[PDB]
Amino acid sequence: RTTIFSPEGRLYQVEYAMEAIGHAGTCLGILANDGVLLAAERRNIHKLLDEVFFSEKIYKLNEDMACSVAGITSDANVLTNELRLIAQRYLLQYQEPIPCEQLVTALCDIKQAYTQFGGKRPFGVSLLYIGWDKHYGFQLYQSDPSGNYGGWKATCIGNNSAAAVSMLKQDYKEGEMTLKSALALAIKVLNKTMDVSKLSAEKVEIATLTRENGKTVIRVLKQKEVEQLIKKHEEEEAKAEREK
Amino acid sequence: YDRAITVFSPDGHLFQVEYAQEAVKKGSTAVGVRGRDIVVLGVEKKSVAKLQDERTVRKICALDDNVCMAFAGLTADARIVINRARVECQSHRLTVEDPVTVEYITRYIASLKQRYTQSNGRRPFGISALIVGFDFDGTPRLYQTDPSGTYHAWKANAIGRGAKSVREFLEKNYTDEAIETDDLTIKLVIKALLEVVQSGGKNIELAVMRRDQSLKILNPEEIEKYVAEIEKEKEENEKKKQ
Amino acid sequence: YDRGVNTFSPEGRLFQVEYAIEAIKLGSTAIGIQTSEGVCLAVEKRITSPLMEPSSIEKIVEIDAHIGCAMSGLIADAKTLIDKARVETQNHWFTYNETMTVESVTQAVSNLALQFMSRPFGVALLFGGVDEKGPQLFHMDPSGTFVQCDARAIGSASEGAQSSLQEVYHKSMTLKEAIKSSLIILKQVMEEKLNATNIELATVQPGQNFHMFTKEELEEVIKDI
Amino acid sequence: KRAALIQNLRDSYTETSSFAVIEEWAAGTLQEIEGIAKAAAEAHGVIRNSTYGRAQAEKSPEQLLGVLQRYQDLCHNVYCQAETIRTVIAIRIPEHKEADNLGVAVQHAVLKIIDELEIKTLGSPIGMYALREYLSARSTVEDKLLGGGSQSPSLLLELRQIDADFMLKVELATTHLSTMVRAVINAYLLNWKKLIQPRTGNLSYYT
Amino acid sequence: KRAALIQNLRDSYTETSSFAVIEEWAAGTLQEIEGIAKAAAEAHGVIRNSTYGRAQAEKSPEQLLGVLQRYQDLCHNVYCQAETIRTVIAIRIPEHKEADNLGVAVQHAVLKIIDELEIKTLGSPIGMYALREYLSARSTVEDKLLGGGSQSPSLLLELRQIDADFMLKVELATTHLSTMVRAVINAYLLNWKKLIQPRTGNLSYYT
Amino acid sequence: KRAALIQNLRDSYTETSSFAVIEEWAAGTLQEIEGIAKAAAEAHGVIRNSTYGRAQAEKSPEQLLGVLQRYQDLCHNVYCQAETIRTVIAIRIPEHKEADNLGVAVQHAVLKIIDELEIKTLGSPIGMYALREYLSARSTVEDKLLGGGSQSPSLLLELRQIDADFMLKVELATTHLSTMVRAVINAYLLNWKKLIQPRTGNLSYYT
Amino acid sequence: KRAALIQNLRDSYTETSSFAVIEEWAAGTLQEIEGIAKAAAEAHGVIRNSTYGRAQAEKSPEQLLGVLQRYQDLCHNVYCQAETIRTVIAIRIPEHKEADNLGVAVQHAVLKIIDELEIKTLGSPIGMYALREYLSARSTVEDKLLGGGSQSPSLLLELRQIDADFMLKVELATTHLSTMVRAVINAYLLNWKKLIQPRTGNLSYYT
Amino acid sequence: NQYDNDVTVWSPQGRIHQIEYAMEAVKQGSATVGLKSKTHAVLVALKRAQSELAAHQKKILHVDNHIGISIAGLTADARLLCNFMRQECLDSRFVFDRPLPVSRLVSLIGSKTQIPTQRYGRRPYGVGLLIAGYDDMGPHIFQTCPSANYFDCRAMSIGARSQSARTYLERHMSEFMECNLNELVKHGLRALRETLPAEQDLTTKNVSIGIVGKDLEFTIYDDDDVSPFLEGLEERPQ
Amino acid sequence: FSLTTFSPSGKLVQIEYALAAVAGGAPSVGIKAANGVVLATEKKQKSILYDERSVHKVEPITKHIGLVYSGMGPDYRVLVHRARKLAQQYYLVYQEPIPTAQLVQRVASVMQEYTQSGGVRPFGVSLLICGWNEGRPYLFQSDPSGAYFAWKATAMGKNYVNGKTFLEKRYNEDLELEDAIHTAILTLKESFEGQMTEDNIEVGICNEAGFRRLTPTEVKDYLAAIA
Repeated sequence: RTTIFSPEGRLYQVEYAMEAIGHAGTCLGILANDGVLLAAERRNIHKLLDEVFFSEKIYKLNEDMACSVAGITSDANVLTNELRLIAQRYLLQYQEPIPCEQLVTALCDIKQAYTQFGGKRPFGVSLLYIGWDKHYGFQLYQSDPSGNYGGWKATCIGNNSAAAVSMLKQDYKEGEMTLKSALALAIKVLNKTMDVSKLSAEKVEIATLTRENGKTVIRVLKQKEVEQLIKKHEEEEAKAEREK
Repeated sequence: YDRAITVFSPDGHLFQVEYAQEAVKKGSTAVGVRGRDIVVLGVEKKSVAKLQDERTVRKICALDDNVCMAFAGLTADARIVINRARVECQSHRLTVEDPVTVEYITRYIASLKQRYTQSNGRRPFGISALIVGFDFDGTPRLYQTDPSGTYHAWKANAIGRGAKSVREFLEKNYTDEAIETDDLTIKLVIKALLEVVQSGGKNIELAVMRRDQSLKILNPEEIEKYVAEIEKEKEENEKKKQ
Repeated sequence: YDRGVNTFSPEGRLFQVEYAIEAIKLGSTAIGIQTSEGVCLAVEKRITSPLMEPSSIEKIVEIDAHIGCAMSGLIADAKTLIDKARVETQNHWFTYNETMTVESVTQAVSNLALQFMSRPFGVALLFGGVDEKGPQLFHMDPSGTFVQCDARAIGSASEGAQSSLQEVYHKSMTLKEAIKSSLIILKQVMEEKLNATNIELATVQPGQNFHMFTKEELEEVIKDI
Repeated sequence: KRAALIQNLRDSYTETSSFAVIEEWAAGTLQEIEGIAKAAAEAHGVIRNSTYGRAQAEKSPEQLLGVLQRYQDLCHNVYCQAETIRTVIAIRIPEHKEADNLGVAVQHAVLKIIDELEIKTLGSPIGMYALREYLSARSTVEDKLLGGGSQSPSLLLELRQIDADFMLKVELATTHLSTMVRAVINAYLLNWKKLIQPRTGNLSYYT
Repeated sequence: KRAALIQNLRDSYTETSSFAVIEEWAAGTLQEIEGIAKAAAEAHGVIRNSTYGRAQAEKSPEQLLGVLQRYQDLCHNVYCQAETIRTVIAIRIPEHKEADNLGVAVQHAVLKIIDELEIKTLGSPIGMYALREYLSARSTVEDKLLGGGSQSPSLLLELRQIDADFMLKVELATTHLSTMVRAVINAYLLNWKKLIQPRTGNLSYYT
Repeated sequence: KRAALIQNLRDSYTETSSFAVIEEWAAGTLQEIEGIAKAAAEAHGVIRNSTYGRAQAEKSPEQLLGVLQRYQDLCHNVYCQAETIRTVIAIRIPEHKEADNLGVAVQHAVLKIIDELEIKTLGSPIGMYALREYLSARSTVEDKLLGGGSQSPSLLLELRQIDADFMLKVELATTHLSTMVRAVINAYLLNWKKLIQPRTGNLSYYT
Repeated sequence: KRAALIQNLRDSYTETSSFAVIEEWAAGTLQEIEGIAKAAAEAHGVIRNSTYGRAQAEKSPEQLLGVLQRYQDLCHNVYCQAETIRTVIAIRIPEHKEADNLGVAVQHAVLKIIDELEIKTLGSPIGMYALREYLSARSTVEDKLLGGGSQSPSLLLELRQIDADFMLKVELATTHLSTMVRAVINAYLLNWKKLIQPRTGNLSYYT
Repeated sequence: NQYDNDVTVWSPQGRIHQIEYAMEAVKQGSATVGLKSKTHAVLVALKRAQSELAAHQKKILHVDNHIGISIAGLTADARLLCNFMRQECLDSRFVFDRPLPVSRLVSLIGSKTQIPTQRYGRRPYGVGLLIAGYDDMGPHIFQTCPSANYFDCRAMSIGARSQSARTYLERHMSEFMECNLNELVKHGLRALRETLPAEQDLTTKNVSIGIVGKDLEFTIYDDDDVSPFLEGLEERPQ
Repeated sequence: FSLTTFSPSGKLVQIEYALAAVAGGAPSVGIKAANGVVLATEKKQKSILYDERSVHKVEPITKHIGLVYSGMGPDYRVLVHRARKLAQQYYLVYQEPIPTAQLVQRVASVMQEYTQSGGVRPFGVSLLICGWNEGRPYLFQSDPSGAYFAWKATAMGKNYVNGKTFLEKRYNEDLELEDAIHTAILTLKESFEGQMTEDNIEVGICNEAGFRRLTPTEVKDYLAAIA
């Protein structure tokens, strides 16, 4: 149980909830100067699945924020409603959008209380948050099931996160990262990590966050808009095989 | 009578209270030194990861204008304790217009931690806190709080991985001589943090408070100067004079 | 039978309540002595580092201007019960406009031990004060059992200290002599050099309030040892 | 590659190889068992209906050696046939884990039943090397009777009973081995689905 | 220093050393195991078509000794190869603790399966030193047939069946040993990640 | 006084003694074991390519005696070295209690390894008292082979196989002993500071 | 009456009767244990650096019988001293109950160490009755060497090996015994208070 | 054996062992005696000290001007039940302006203590009481038990070594009715003395007496007010 | 055993065992044509005494939403009531009929309420929720975990794998509501251990006109391999 320490000062339910995320789909984020994006993989791959929704794993929380999740999905549907309530409570209280760190603190204060108060299970969900505010600009955060958030410039959660992290360490070009550069890196990291090869456009989900005339924008790239990103990858690594 | 419940043992112990201190013996080292008009604490850094914004890894956290705080242990319990102390720092100016003193809020935090060792269905806060600050009469203060709800006052202390080795350092070194000026009160903390550090200087973060100033976190342009001065004063004395 | 306070042994015993008693011997030792001139309290502090300010180790405290307490055991239990005693002594003043007796403070503080909070209090207390009935010394136990005592020792070396008090005590003593006897007993149950920071000492006389001794007054009795 | 090695193993010993043994057991092995049993009875009757003299120590009847060698062959064939099933099951015991071991218990149960069939029955009442036992125990008395010769009459009957009790032992060990084989057949044919794929992941409540 | 010693030992016995053994076992050790069974079966079928007289006690047959020496060499090499893996796994068992002992359970489980290989099959049915037991059993009969010899037929047949039974023992032990090598391979290849780093430093929820 | 005896005990044998044992184990003992394995494998290769007759029953090989004597001296020294560590740990097992026994478990667990290093690993395959066994087993054969000597040839080859199997036994025992010594080194270097002070008072929440 | 019997039995065996044993063990018994190992090493070095013939089989050494007799006299006194502590603890086991048995556990824990010492480690590697075990073996070898005088050389070497392995055995047993005595000293001195008065009933929470 | 760790569990023989074990906690307290004439009711106790240099534990308690108790068992249960009785008597004087009968108090005590015997999460009251009172029906002596049962008694002793006092009282019941107060107190003291060893005897320090009657509120005599009642006891040999 | 407990692998075991109770219930088919959605299931009785016109595995929630299940009927009757209440709450606030996706969300919330406390077991049912909103058909699949999936066709219960491969090989778009019923009955005929009668199954369809449970006459019509 979660209200019990180990002799070595450990909390093993909090570690098992964190081990319950590698079973979930891979989701990464990439920060840039022009914007910030997310990239999830759709393990819901089947000939009879419909895909009615706008997006299955990218959830919009505010006019200036979205999130992606990995882990237990019921827990995600709980936390995504709580996030949307926190944002609107801040708006009602101040009539200004909530910054992209107060929301993460507010959700992590909920996640911390489940590791501490008797008969309830820690949320087996990690999250990534992308958003804009008038204090620090474009941001990217990463929550854990223990109630620990951290700011990042590029991170990955879920299956094969430790490999995408090593790739981003070896290909991120801080200070010179546009949004086309970030998507070109995403299509690479998400192809050198997926078990199913060739990276079908049906098997991914991408969202970009940008600004236009003092308004925030959160779009979702369509199928044909991602086919181009894929086609401009095998060409790129076919040229890195020409020089034999 | 054994582990897994806060009941008792035949010896008269509560092992779930010791196993929480064992979590405070697992975080990063955090020291604190009390002077006359300067008070300095420093905390080891958390091994940055080449793609992380360190604006959010704040180990040192102010509670009011006169009081400050540094913690070791679980990172998330710290945030709740610090917010619940920040609230009381203002509720205390509501209940009586006077500001708060260091012992008041240390006592409050210790009572909050004590409250979580009383019931099952509640887990103790797995942190300690070095709570340094000022007062009216300008009396510098330093306290240390453990998960069990115990608080003392110290001239200098340490918490985390390596506190058992920094306590010997400050035993051998802390006198009235090393608190002559502010620059000697800071060099002591630098040398103490060196005893567990990466032999660097970029893995250090120090803050200070004066009777006049508010909290002032240092930049590496001064940490490097202090560390170079300390490396020079040790190349001359320990080596070139013995 | 050992774990849980709602479980009787076949012989009708509550082992958790006894293990709460055993938590007192893990605390340093304290001594209280009656005298018709007043009461004394004398304790060891057990400083673990020269860096800690020993004045932040509250092992003797004021409950009121006519009652002082000395404790041994868990710090948290002591904080709780000392706050209880302080609050009760002033509710009594508010209602009746008089000073609560030491017997009634002890009676009211022992009633919390009669509440299974889910755990017995791991702390014993000595209450020294002056009442209409003169100087009085009482002793409270985790079982909520309280009794008047002429001299009592609690804590780690309570057995040897009690086995000495039974010889050096008589019902004719003075306060300066009992203070000397207490520190002589305290000298013999310490592997540390007795000094004016390793101990506290307090007294409560009839015509004088609670008074914790100072370094000067302490050294001026350590010298005659 | 590592998975290549695991694949080379799991392709050499497949479910078809383990079922080919069960078919042969249910068809021919049991009838061979019963044939050896009736042969052992046919022989035991002869010794029960006979008088022995000093001449019978000068020669061993090949009628008994034939049944003992048939039981020898049967034991060898069944041992190899069962080690094939063991090898099929044991190259599929998956990653060690605290939990999700509802099919691992099935594998251990069937492996325990097969281990029983091997050790508790084949000797690897009487087991595989009964022929060595018979020839040693008889070669003792054949020397004690010839030299010179021993006048002990009970020894001459003890020779006869050495000849008889081994046929009886065969008749009982075959009867027991039939039961063991019939039990392994049911165990396999009921539990074979979780001997191959013991673990089955349900990731429906993950995203 | 002490960490110097632990590093000098853990750099002398690596996962590479324990995987070289595994791939050698998957490639060639098994092939030699089946070859020894081929030879043993052929020899058993040869001696089974024979009629032992007194001349076969005057001289030992060479084929049997060759097969048994081959089996002995195999068991020796496999013992040493298994002890290499034991050393690798055993110099990495971590600090003793009351919790986080899952990878330690994996380590002990694989060490139990190494014991099952070098305690029950190598004899460190039959194992390494069968070539001594065979010659002992042969000499005890040969001295009894040769000199004032003996005149028992069961004694000659016991000689013949000793020669047959030892080859059968070799044949069965080879099967039983293949079945265990093939299982050690699977266990290693499925659990090597936890046999080397059984505890993962996970202090993300600490400062 | 009674606490003076405790200190006179713990002053005689300290942690530095055990570390001194561990260092020489890691340095010279694990190089001297491989030397004996080498000298035994060479002798096995010698006798394996030999052909024995009556001349070899009239004399023992002077090489095997030296190899076995080396192994015996090594076993003796390792036994005494292990019992020094056993003493260092056993004179520090603290007051018996039903709680705070997490380091007492470390003590009792390293003692398991130290006793495993002796029980079936020094004989205090083969162990310390091996040379007497060799000489007895060989004398039992030379007596029959010399005399009107015995005429069995399988006995004449059993002589050779005796002289070979003991070198093989030494070769295996050396490997197993090296494994166990490395295991003890790792266990000690990981667990020593709770082997010395298994209990620490925590009276910080008491006055 | 009955309490008279209990007290007349307990005053005869007091805590002083055990502390005196502990004192003598810490003082002189360990030095005697060291001196026996010294002399056994001397005699072992003597036997190694010598060659044997027929003349050794005609009389035994005066050097080894002394060492063995001294070890015997040691073990007798150690047994008779351990039984005093055993009695002191055993006549103070309190009346049986289902609770309040934390000192009874200490009693039964130290009696287990005393049981590991006296009944087993003294043999009441080798024990007190080792001199007869030496003489019987050496007589078995002597009667074969003297007779027809056996011309086997391995027998004459086995004589020399019997004369050395027993000195080795005493040398090892003395080390092990010193370890166990040093363990028992600590076990008594850290627990003698609950070994005497295991139950205390100053029950203050009853009126 | 294994139907013992809870009070809500029956055994196959139809018994609750936690209640039987709570009854064993009365045998751990010092001995008390209770007895009544037709005019007065008496409780005599034997007090016990923890350390020799301390005061003796108080054994008899005032509940109202016509009821009083003597306790054997756990102190805390006694302190809770006494505070229950006191408020139940004040509640009766407030409403009716009459003293509460003793039968109607012990019935309430039983109704109160019956709950921990049946619901889990609460401990049975490990205290026995002897209750002496006087109402419109004369004097009364009531025993109360950890089993939530209670008895009306001519006399009774409870606590350690109380069978001796009970055996004494059982053969002098025929005298207590027409006894005056001095003789009744002396019978109580002798029954109490029968619980001691032959070494010890009664003393001012270790004897408390409680008396209630028609023209006498419940008074307690502790240290020097007892010496009138001790004067008269024959110095028993053994 | 416990539900507020993770395994070291990171799995919730009682949820996995509640899905095993769904995997052993009667089969249920679901197909989403272009102009409708079909729901079909096996309603077979243990005797001729059971009156089949008294209980229904196909139930309406509104005029335009309907249900089937696989598993436990007692658990089904709770979620039917809850869904019928939630639809009416939505109507009471907005005066618009609830969309088919919001009901699935709010019902998976109810299924998730029973996964987080101790002293409660999850539901032993999965649902298939058909609808017709905004000129488009919908079909979802709610699970005991609190998770839902939008399908074009699927099958739950006994033999839910072969019954799904049959749909993968025998289903496409450019269908209509009558070509899909034949396919659903053919997908149920795989597991039917006996003659399929009008009373052994139960069918419900949704379209522009709304949800309707077909009658035994309409079932017997298409049971002849007709349409």
